[PDB]
Amino acid sequence: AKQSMKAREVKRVALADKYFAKRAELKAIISDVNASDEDRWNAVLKLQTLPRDSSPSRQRNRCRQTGRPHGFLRKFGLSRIKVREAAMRGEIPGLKKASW
Amino acid sequence: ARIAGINIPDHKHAVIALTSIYGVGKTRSKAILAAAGIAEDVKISELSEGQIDTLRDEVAKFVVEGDLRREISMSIKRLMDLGCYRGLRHRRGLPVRGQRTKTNARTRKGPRKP
Amino acid sequence: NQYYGTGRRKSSAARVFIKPGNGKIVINQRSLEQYFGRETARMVVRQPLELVDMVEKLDLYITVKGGGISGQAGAIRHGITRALMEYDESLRSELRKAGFVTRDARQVERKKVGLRKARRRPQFSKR
Amino acid sequence: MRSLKKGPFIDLHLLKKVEKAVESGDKKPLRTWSRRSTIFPNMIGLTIAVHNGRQHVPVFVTDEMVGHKLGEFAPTRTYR
Amino acid sequence: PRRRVIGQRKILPDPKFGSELLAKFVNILMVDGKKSTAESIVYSALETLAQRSGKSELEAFEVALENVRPTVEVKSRRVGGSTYQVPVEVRPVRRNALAMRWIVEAARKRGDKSMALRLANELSDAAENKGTAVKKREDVHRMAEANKAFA
Amino acid sequence: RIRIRLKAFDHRLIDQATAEIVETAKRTGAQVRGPIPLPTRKERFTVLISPHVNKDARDQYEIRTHLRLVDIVEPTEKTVDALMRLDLAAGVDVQISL
RNA sequence: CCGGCCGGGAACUCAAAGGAGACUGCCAGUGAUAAACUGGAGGAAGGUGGGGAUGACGUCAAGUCAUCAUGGCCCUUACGACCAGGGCUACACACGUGCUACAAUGGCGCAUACAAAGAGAAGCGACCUCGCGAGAGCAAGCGGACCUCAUAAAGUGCGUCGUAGUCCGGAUUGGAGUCUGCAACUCGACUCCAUGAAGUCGGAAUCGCUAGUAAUCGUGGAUCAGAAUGCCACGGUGAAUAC
Ligand SMILES: [Mg+2]
Ligand SMILES: [Mg+2]
Ligand SMILES: [Mg+2]
Ligand SMILES: [Mg+2]
Ligand SMILES: [Mg+2]
Ligand SMILES: [Mg+2]
Ligand SMILES: [Mg+2]
Ligand SMILES: [Mg+2]
Repeated sequence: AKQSMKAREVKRVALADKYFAKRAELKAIISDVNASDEDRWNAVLKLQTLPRDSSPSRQRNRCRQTGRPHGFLRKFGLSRIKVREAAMRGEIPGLKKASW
Repeated sequence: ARIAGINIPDHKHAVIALTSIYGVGKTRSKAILAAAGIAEDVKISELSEGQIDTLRDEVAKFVVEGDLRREISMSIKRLMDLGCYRGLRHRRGLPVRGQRTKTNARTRKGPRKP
Repeated sequence: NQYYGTGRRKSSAARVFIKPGNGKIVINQRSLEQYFGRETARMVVRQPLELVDMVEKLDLYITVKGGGISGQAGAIRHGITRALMEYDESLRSELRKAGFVTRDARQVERKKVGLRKARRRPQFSKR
Repeated sequence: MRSLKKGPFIDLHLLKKVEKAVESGDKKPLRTWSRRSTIFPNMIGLTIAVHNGRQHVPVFVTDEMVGHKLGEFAPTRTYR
Repeated sequence: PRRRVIGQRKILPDPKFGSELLAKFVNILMVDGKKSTAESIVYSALETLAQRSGKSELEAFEVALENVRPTVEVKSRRVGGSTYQVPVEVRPVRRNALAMRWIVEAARKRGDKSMALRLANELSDAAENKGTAVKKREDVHRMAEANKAFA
Repeated sequence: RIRIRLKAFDHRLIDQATAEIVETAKRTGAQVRGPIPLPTRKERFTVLISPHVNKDARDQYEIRTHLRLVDIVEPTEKTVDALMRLDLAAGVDVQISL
């Protein structure tokens, strides 16, 4: 889906494991009741210097086969339509038609 | 009896009689009675003047009818003449908490006029 | 020594043991009067016993799990009739003549996609 | 930053920019695209210009406007 | 319906008197499907009905019902530019379950305080042959005579 | 003293693995507890049927996860040696806790 | 230390594998002696027992070129690509689907019974302490019939409110806050104090429902850093009526 947008997702993935797996102290460690001098004020100020790509806030979590932004399913990683196209054919193991 | 502005309602439970004061609701009315040593079930009519006397001064610790309306009007006037967003919304008589005005907001706009 | 019945009315399964003796009923380590309280829940337990008029003859030990008030109370009425089914044999025809033997299989049904609650459709306006 | 536990917020680019201004006082209006930043009492007497989407409008600072975020004083959508 | 004829369900008797007629009364009076409070009103008004006037509690009910059962009711059929309401006799099974609906509905318009006080007052009124339930019964009877030329 | 719990997407396949494991335990000579069926987990999904509107028409799926447990009690030195990679089945999870 | 708490038992509820069962099978009557129909016994179940999945040839050249692919047509220093801010939330009005109510078969306060299904690893988060509260701190347990979400609510027992725009109603607004999140003004959710609007059963008209159904009360899940009165699913109480 509009290959331009697909390239954004992996650019934001690359900058997500690059920083916010290690540069998380500023938003987690230096946030609580400790030395209350400007070092906390440095932590708040320094967190913006990192690029806009934060870990959770800028991941649309789109489908893996078409890159459809909506209708995502976290378990299968496909949209609501590819799941029925990676179908009842038998691609997905143990997933049959439900009737209770 | 007679409290800061006026306490008309006798024949009502004291905890719910002071709620007729512009600034005393239910959690404060409960607090004031306990602070003054008066229970809640006791009716205001049964209260001898040895009790209401302490009630006319307890309310002086909370801003009430005599000044509360002046502050709120002053509070609104500060935003209205400031020129900020919430002043503009007050100026036009529209919702100020940022909600739908497309269909609802009859309470703020007014009665349905074509 | 003991005789048994299950009862399974509306998602509440019981288990009843019937002991010859006087008339006393203990359910889930509580007395009959205090566990239910509802007049339609402490007579429906009694209904099988009063019909056969034993009432004061049997000592009952009871544990009930799951369900609600009338579901459990109905379940017990089933188990008691099943308990009475065991240690007497000629009583079936009269007991079945007043119910108490049919399981009463009526459960809550699905919600169904497209339906608002379980069978109620949303309001349909043509235009 | 919408909590006392975290502290009042201003952007780094705005924070360093205003510091240079007060070093020389009032000057030409400051053009900024920041609307999410609170207003600090160190820039009272300036005429900073916020960007509402199409143009930069100058907002005059005053002691009263010291707790409101910058974007409050730039109507983003026009009406009648 | 139109194809399948069918019988009626079985009603469990009330826990205090064992009469199915009052077992339906707690069903008609019940709203939101909570028999607990529905039966709480019925016996409360039934008790104060016995002490006020008449004897027993299951007997003062049946005397009251005699003065609200309609013998004949009008069913309307569409013919031409208007409709004619043709009277027809009412079977007994409908008759009982119809009078009770009138009693409850008329006892929801009373000016008394709680439903316990309203229901007993109307029931006592029925045995004395007055009230708003018997007001409807006479009207249904009166309409029959007016349209008995259309029988 | 070691618990073997088996998870699979079909009951017939999970029975093939649990049947040999008691046979191997019987081959150790004695002392098997016998497989016990734990409650089954069922995830139900509801995806839309169309690329577009007609939201009211959907498809409902379900994946089951059948469970077993054998609870080996006596750990012979030949039990541990022989109970590795002898499941003879593909697509069945194995988990052994000491 | 009356807590399944401990030895202990495989009976019981339950878990999940495999079987038995219901077929107009049996009896009477009606029927063209037939198909079948009306009843009777036994049975947990009686006439396709309840529900679900399953949707014939085709109609509307119905919807989707914006899930995806593809015939043509077109832009190709652009109609492609990157970024900051804003809009998708605008409001004299109109329509549709819903939540809350307009109260006494109710409001509030205290105390207390009974569920089912389902979720969890940059996740669910006990315990204890703190804070009036949202929540904060240290922080066990569990990739799970054990650990967490998680105290179910309508109900029941006691007390008060006595028909008032009311101890009903909760919008709107001023102030004070908490949590995610680079960031909460445009435009988040939630908490504390105060204020208390319309509403006292709704014109023509019109919708759903035949049994564990309507009505009524709560819990869960998907999406999801945060953000549903919607969607999907579960159970508790439980009708009236079909001439
Ligand atoms: Mg996101
Ligand atoms: Mg339900
Ligand atoms: Mg689970
Ligand atoms: Mg078929
Ligand atoms: Mg942008
Ligand atoms: Mg929109
Ligand atoms: Mg009014
Ligand atoms: Mg969420």
